[PDB]
Amino acid sequence: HNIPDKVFEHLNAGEVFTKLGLFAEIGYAWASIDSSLFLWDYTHPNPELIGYEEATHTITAVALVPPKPGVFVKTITHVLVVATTSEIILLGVSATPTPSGSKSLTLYSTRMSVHRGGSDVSFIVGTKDGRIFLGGESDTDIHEIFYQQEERWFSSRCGKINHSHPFGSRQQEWLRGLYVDDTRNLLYSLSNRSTIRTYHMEGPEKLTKVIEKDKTSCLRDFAHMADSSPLFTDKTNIVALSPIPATEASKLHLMALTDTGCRLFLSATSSALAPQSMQLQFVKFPPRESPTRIRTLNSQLDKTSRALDPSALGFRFSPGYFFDVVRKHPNQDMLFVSAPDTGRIKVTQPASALKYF
Amino acid sequence: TLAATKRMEAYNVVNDSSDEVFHFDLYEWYIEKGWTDRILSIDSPHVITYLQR
Amino acid sequence: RKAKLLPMEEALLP
Amino acid sequence: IIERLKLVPLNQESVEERVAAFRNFSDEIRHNLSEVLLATMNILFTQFKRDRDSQLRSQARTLITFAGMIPYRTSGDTNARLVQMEVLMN
Repeated sequence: HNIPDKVFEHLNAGEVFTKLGLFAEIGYAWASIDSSLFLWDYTHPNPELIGYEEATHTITAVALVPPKPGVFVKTITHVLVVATTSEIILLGVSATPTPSGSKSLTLYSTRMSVHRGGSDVSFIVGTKDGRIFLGGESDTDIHEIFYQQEERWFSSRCGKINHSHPFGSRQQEWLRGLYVDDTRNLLYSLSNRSTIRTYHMEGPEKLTKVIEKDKTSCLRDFAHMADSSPLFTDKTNIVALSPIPATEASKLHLMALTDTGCRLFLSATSSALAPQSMQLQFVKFPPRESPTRIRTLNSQLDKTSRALDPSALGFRFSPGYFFDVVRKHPNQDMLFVSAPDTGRIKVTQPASALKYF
Repeated sequence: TLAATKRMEAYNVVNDSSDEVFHFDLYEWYIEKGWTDRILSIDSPHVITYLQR
Repeated sequence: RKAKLLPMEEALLP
Repeated sequence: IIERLKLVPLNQESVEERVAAFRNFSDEIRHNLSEVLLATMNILFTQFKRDRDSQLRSQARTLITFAGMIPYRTSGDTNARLVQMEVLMN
């Protein structure tokens, strides 16, 4: 589905900042140009632009999140969070299915806005129950937005708190992404230094850091494995995470993607519930075959392949669908996509012969 | 618009002309440009002879 | 076209 | 909604089977076929003014050929209007 021409015009009308994004669960895409926002249904052939230009300052992040229960009328399916350099703005959204292809979409103002504060917002994630978490490229702190139905004299309808609190003595480090796992009430952050932090939503408004695992720990774990490799060193970056839900696995909590194309599967255990320890257990090394125009003529562990070097972006979806954006050239991306060999996995016997085919 | 006026002024000279050898060469050229819906809208009777032949 | 923002009154109950 | 019912074909492949189904559908349905085709056309018609263009164009064609092969109420005025609305699309 080609990007509609009316936003290509707006994109080139940009002065300082533009950004694109996806709302795949309702079939909408979006583009921000400075202090303006535009949504459209990409399944539609001649889409109408749903614009929101009330924003005064440059938009830095937008996300589509479930609403908090008992706050809005039932016809509101989602909440649209719009972060600018000045404010975090909440909008009501109804994506009801009128009537043929995608969900007809309407925006509602809420009179809910918080000062952005000193910390940039580039990453917005939401939970099943409508909790909204924020993070960005100023630091590693995680913020949460509360919002309420009532006007109270002592509180406000809309608030923002910092769940991290650092003291003095700081070091430069910021976030690369935020990741929710509702089945375990966990939140994961990934930093630019490839540090993985795990937070537990112990209570309905509480968030608690329970694990911090830096690259060094991952590398020590990796060293104690029978097979070390040049594809994972202290020079290597972790570019993406993908949580694994509790319904898919008990032990393996998280997958981490290196820029050399290695998938690291990390377990996490309680000492007894939130986890307190995280460990690199299993590595899936890259495939060897590179893409070709002409077909080519087709048992030891291959731990040196560079077919996925460099991996810029990475996504994992249950039950193991893997997408890797390989940026071999500065101009065109190649897409590596794999799935579990379900057939061979269920045929394999006995249990000890099972490999990640 | 005056842009739209100069358009109608132009296509009236074309559609009203009595030179049908010009019309045939014009209909032959409309197809080569993929202007299908243009041929259909023409109400001249020289188009019927071209398409029938 | 600027999207029509329906009011808060409809949005949040009760 | 109309897409689910699989009453009016929208892809050329379904024309053969949809046309056969019309033969044994209750006349209380065949009566309203005229208004259904026009509403569906006017639906595609509106969505066009708002690749996707090819898809609507293809579906527009489908409705016409279906209506062409179906003898029904006010097939004269309806088949003509359907063709005009498809021409404006192009």
